[PDB]
Amino acid sequence: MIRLYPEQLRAQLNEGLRAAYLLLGNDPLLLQESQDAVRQVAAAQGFEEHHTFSIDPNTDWNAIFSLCQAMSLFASRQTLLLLLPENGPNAAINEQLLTLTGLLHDDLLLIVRGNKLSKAQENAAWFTALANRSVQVTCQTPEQAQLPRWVAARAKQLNLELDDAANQVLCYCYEGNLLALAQALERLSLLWPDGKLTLPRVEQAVNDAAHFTPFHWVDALLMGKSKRALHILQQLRLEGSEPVILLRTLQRELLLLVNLKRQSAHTPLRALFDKHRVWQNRRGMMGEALNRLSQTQLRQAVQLLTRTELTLKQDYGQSVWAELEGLSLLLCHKPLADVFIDG
Amino acid sequence: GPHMKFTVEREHLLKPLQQVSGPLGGRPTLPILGNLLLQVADGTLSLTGTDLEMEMVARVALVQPHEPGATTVPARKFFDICRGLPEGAEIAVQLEGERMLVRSGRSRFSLSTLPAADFPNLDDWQSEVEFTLPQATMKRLIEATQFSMAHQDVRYYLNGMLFETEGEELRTVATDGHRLAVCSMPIGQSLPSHSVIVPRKGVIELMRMLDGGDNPLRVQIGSNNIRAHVGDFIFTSKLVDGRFPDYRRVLPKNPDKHLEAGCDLLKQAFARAAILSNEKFRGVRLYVSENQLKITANNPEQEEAEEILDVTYSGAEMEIGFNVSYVLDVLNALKCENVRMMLTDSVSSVQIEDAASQSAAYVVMPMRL
Amino acid sequence: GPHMKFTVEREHLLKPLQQVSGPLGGRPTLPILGNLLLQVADGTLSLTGTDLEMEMVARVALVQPHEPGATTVPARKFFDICRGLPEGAEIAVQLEGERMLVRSGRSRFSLSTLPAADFPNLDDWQSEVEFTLPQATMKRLIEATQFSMAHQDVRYYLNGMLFETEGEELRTVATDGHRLAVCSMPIGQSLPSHSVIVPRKGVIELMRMLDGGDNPLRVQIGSNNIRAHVGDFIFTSKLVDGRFPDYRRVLPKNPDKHLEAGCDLLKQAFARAAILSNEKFRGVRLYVSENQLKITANNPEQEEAEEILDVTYSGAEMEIGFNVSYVLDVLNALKCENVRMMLTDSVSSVQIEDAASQSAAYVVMPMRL
Amino acid sequence: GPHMSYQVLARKWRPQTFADVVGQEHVLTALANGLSLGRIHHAYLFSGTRGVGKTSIARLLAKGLNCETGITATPCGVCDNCREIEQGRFVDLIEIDAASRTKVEDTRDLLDNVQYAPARGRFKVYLIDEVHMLSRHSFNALLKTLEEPPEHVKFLLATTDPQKLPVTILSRCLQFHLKALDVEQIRHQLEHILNEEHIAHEPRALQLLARAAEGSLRDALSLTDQAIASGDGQVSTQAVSAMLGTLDDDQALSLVEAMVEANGERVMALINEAAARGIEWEALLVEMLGLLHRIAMVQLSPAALGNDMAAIELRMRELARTIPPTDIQLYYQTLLIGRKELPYAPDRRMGVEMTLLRALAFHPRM
Amino acid sequence: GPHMSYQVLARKWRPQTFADVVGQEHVLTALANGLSLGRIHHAYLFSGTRGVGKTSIARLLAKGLNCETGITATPCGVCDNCREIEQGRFVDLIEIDAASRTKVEDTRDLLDNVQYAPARGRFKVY
Amino acid sequence: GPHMSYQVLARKWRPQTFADVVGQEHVLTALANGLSLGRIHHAYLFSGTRGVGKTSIARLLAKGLNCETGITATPCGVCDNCREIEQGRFVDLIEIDAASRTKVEDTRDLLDNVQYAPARGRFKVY
DNA sequence: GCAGACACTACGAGTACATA
DNA sequence: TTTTTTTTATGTACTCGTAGTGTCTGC
Ligand SMILES: Nc1ncnc2c1ncn2[C@@H]1O[C@H](COP(=O)(O)OP(=O)(O)O)[C@@H](O)[C@H]1O
Ligand SMILES: Nc1ncnc2c1ncn2[C@@H]1O[C@H](COP(=O)(O)OP(=O)(O)O)[C@@H](O)[C@H]1O
Ligand SMILES: Nc1ncnc2c1ncn2[C@@H]1O[C@H](COP(=O)(O)OP(=O)(O)O)[C@@H](O)[C@H]1O
Ligand code: BEF
Ligand code: BEF
Ligand code: BEF
Ligand SMILES: [Mg+2]
Ligand SMILES: [Mg+2]
Ligand SMILES: [Mg+2]
Ligand SMILES: [Zn+2]
Ligand SMILES: [Zn+2]
Ligand SMILES: [Zn+2]
Repeated sequence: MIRLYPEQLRAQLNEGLRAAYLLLGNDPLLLQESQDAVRQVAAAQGFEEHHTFSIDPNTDWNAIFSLCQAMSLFASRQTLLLLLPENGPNAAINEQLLTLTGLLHDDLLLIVRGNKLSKAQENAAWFTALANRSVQVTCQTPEQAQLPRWVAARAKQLNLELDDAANQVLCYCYEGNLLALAQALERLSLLWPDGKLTLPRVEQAVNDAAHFTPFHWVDALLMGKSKRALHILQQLRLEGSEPVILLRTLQRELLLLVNLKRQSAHTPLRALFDKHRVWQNRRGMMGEALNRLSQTQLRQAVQLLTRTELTLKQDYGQSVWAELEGLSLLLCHKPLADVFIDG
Repeated sequence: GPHMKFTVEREHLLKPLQQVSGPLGGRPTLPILGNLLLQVADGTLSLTGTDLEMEMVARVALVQPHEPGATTVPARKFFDICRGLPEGAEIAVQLEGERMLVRSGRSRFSLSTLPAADFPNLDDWQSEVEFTLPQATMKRLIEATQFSMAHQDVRYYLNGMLFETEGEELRTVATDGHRLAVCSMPIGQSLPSHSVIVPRKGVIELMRMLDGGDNPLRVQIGSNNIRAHVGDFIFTSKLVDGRFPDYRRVLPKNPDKHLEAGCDLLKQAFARAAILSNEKFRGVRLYVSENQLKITANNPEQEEAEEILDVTYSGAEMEIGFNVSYVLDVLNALKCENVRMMLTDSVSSVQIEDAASQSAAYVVMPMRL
Repeated sequence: GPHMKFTVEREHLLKPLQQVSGPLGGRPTLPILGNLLLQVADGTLSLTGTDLEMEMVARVALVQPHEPGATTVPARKFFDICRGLPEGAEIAVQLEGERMLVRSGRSRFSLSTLPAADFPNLDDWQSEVEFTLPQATMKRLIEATQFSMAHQDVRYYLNGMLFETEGEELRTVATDGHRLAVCSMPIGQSLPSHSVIVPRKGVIELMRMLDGGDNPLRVQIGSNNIRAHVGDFIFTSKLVDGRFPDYRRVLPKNPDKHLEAGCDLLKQAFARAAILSNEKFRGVRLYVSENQLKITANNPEQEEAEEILDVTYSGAEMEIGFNVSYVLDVLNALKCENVRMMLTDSVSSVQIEDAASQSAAYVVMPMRL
Repeated sequence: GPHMSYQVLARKWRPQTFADVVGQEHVLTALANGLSLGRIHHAYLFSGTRGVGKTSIARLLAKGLNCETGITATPCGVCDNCREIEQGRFVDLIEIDAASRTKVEDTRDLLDNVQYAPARGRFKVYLIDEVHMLSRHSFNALLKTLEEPPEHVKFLLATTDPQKLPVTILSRCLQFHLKALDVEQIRHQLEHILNEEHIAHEPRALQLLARAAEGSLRDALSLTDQAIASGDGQVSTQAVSAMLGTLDDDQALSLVEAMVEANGERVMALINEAAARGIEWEALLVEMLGLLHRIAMVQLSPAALGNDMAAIELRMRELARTIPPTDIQLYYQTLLIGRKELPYAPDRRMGVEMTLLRALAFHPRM
Repeated sequence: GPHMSYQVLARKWRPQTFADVVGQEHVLTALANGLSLGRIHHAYLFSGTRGVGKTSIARLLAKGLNCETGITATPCGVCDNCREIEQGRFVDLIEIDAASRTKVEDTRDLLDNVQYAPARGRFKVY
Repeated sequence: GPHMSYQVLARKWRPQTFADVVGQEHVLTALANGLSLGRIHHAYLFSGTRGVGKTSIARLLAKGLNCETGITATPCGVCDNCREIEQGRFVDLIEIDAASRTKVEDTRDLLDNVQYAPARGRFKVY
């Protein structure tokens, strides 16, 4: 059971194909690159027939019968690709993968891709059945701390001169969308054959196609960055994510913040975080959030959140995408909020 | 003015319409693609039906006075108008503005038309090779090979059927990766060796197009299309730039075992085994002895089927499993008194032929079970 | 669960198995609804199929040793197993626990079962009245009114057909709110008027059971259920509860305008005119003039169709718009040569009748005029 | 008939050379350089808002790729292939209205022609328009085709919403996003189009027409034709101004502007117009409340402008700067009370008028 | 008056010509000018509140498009086409009640027959 | 047994003629005037509170509209059409519980079936 | 006969979206 | 570095797989 990064994939690919390759993660670009590299090296090894099946509760399940072990009529080595759903496999998909793994042979190479499996599913019977035979590839989006380094690395891959300001602009505009970043690098290489990249046009050949998640929004709120929080909210509204998931994601952290602020007057935050099982990534963030906010601001935040919840589940109105905005400004570097606007 | 003056007999018109309306189907890629092209010229009417890869043209002679012209008419509507009229009834046709007036006695219909300039026309070409075949020969070539053709495969090579011509021999090859069928027939003419691909719909149209009469069939194969002449019907279809293997290469070059069995009994036994075989996972296993050729199958319902034959054999025992549907199709295509079966290994191919005929050969690839 | 050893011949079962097949398989709504009931009792085999609201059993004579009991056997599997055996081949069945071993010569099949108790049956009852009608007459009754039944209409009444009796006449009425079909035929026996409503599916199995034989169909009319008997075949079904519309109230009150013509000519003309009819409405307009009939059809494609028929008419000219599918179905049912029509007004119901005899009658309600 | 012949401005003036497409310079330059260097991706997916030339630019690409003079950014009109592109009857260009042929049957039938060589062109070019709506199985077939595409086939997908496209197709397609056209470019090309035709025009009227369209060129040209029809053959300022007043929709913004300036006659005229343009009063009052909320929020941080107010930013910035937060809070409270009170009032027009009067009464304007 | 058939005023007094339409001077003038001068656009959308004339004006435009006296801004009542339009039996005025035919299959069917030319009319109106 | 089930007063005492109304005179005068003259309309919408009489008023209107005596302001119970309308089973009076069948499919089927001519009734009342 | 083929039409199920 | 995260009731389309129904073709 090997574990690897995309950068190291060639190292395993030029050594010899394993029984199967699992492409887990959430980056379309990284997963696509890994799958394409595996397919290319398999074709170099003499793999010609490719069949792609999407795992769905209603999809075809002829893949089990597709393992005829009789291709010999033409004798073209087969590669099988499976696309896991957004939430990963279910029980039925579990035994389907069990019976597919049980029929694996040398002539067939299995490529499995999808969203990263949770711990409850990482102990599934089929996944264990792939032990000592499979190479997992970790493809998780680098965060804004690590994203500029990745952008610089890919720019060096294309032999393009990337300026720091251009790197920052591309990181800001295309956060959470690596495929968009690769397309932008290709498009800017096409626009400028000279190879350099500077502000006057990288700020022109770009759009706000960033994709975010509610966790990014909650992190922005905790760090008190109003501009980033509002931009993330706008991007999430444009993407069409349901407001209820935003409400729940912010409610969990806000309730934790209220409890921690209440308990801070008697116990140091260092022990409080450990009691509440706060991860090292978020301990400092929540410490700064607590040090920035007072009880009154948290009470106003929860009042606004309650009003938003009521106006969402009772009046069915569309004003929620406005109210959340105010809640953003309610918790960032001197909110200076109001009462009638929220109360 | 341009008028489609027609005075035809329903018996001279039903069959050509029944032929030209074949390739046409519902939901066309263009509205013009759903209308048959009428073209009256000289003293004959040309009926044209196209799919952007076919042109099916039927020429019908005329006797009554008529005026030249070209237009289009809906396929199903006009065909049913011709069909519904009484036997021996004349059909008169005219064009007024953009309306085709079809009259017969007192019956009158006014169908909607389209301009004839918008109808696509396949480009002119020169024929590379020319064949002359009997109807029965081409019929047997198609019916005994088309069943093994692939269906909607990602590899566009296997979607069609291969014609391989060598000297006085013409053979058809069809495969899907798991089955393969080849059939060779003799011709009275010397012909250059040539391998050509015909698409699935093309071979379907070719099979349905030929009649049961004794009229000779003419074949033309060019650089990138094929044409067939049968009486007053001409069908032209594009080809496929594809790669196919050697039939000898796929079949066991050195066969190891020989079996001779009755076709009907084996068909019945395989069908009976397929009854309890999984409807999706169609497949059985055969175990061979001097007389026992046991066929076994089972379903996820734990219902097992085992059956025994009385087949001549003198070699070693062997267990080979494969899809029941493949052998059922092979036997149904054979239509022979006795069948010979050649086995080499479980992971190797399985050949099937006619015990008194080497004209048609079939090979199936057994699946591990 | 005693052992179940059948020893039967195909020729005595394949027809009863086909008859008992009916509406089995298809859509399995729940498992214990089951496949068949095989019962051995007193040297007879009873084979039962159901639909959770319907039941039918075939009786097969057992001229050989047997073991009484009741169990189940899969419908499609048993039917195809019996069908695929060699003609006249014997069948030997054994029961081991819940497993059926079916043997034919050297062919062996294993089958799964379900307990006979889990099967759902229909509660017994006391029959109300009983008829013994000839098969040909019953077929004439059913075929004259089968087509007019509604297609899953909200008005549940229209989803079936009514059988009623008056002395020596049996009257059958079907309707869907736009068509009416009534047929009265002599019985030979006098029984009180006990109307019954049979659903469409039940009527379908009544049609299937009839074989045009000399054995008269026996029927037991109950309160909320129906039973039928054809030789060794017994059938039963539920009933639609309610009252049908009064056909006498639907039939025209003043059928002053009379028309008579040939069935074949009218059917062919209507078939020709329906080609250009609106595929969503199928409405045609009929103009009746002195000794002349005119049919006009239009469709959204703006195509026009006109047809003229020679007829005998002594009344005044009239325009009436009505469905062409309905009249086509009526003429299809009417198998004689000459057909008469009774008309009253431009928006009045039209009565279709046989010219030879009153026999059966039909009513068509016109479209918007 | 007896009216000579006059086509539609929207369909006419569609560019036939890459130099006739106005705006979207980055996409055109990138395509030109890609065709010059011979670096062509397998699939080009265009995207953007309505009426910015995605289909027109894709058609230009299809014309260029099969030009007999060679693959160039400026295909000639001379080539008979180019002429057949103009007429819409080209064997090697397959235009598929994917909005109509959504089912997998038709898509598979049209994608089974990839095995056939082009008739008279270097590349078999598919122009699948409105790709966003397409059955899932049709997406599977298209993905299977794009995974192993023949070297003589190039795809030209067009859409309005790229989000609905599956990620598996996006990851295989070079995506070109087209910006909403700037107002100045729209006005410039509108001036040139009106001058090329024999239609008189006025500068302020032209500016009004350009501003009315929300950055989409088709909107601008459609409004231009409608104004010409209403303008008695002349694009006059008064006629187009009255037309746009009739088609004016953002009533709530003008209501807020008049209310905050305590202009009773102006707000009465505006509400009369909003009554004549039949609308829902609850929706109008909700829009007013939301606009006031946004104005209150922007004063706290400019970043509250976002993207929705791209065409509204100019007035909202002035309103946020010039008005104290307390007055905005009082107006928001008054309008919220009015909205709560509206259904129980007389016919809702009366209630909206009364709420606006309540809000107006606060200022000392007489 | 003399009509014993007491036709509903909502039906009997539907506008016949552009002179019988009260109000809506904007749309009336626009259509009159765009039909007298020419330049007939290929798609119209009448947006307004209930019972203002969202359909009758469309029928008036349909009458004004394909009239025997040519493209006219004054729909006559003498030729067969205008009277057929008013009676609702006209061949080319395909009145698509989008409420009933709302499924995509019906729209595909409507688009399939678009090229099949008009019968007894300058234009076919959908 | 005259009451096989308890014919509750809310069902037994349903009005059968226009004279049994408890005083909805403002609408009854309009209904009687309309039926007496030729002024008949094709869409009546009775609204108000619960248990006030609008379903009974509608049924009385149908009885008056379909009775074979003629279009009578006072329906006659002797009429066969009235005999069938007061009970169920009338081929013309199609009563649809809108809440029971809210789906657009049922309404579309009803509007497809409305085209057919009525059976033996002056007006097909929905 | 004729039953299979082939069409053709309908129904369930899974999915996406709307309005309240 | 790792997991974290949803409001239903009712209705309306859309599209594909599977089956039920007609009918008719050389079988
Ligand atoms: N970039 C552009 N340059 C010139 N005209 C344009 C442009 N974009 C849109 N148009 C105008 O709009 C009309 C329709 O444009 P089209 O490209 O079909 O838009 P879409 O992206 O929605 O398919 C064109 O005829 C043209 O007049
Ligand atoms: N502008 C108008 N002039 C005259 N009558 C009108 C006008 N608008 C509506 N009506 C009346 O309303 C009836 C139906 O109008 P209609 O045009 O169907 O309105 P809609 O726009 O809702 O379809 C007409 O018969 C007419 O009596
Ligand atoms: N105007 C009335 N005259 C006599 N009885 C009435 C009247 N209105 C209501 N009722 C009584 O109320 C019962 C229900 O009346 P109904 O007409 O169904 O009211 P609704 O308008 O709410 O449907 C009737 O059975 C009758 O007893
Ligand atoms: F043709 Be565009 F997408 F409006
Ligand atoms: F009655 Be209108 F068309 F709304
Ligand atoms: F109870 Be009533 F119909 F309002
Ligand atoms: Mg477009
Ligand atoms: Mg209307
Ligand atoms: Mg009521
Ligand atoms: Zn050129
Ligand atoms: Zn006229
Ligand atoms: Zn009466």
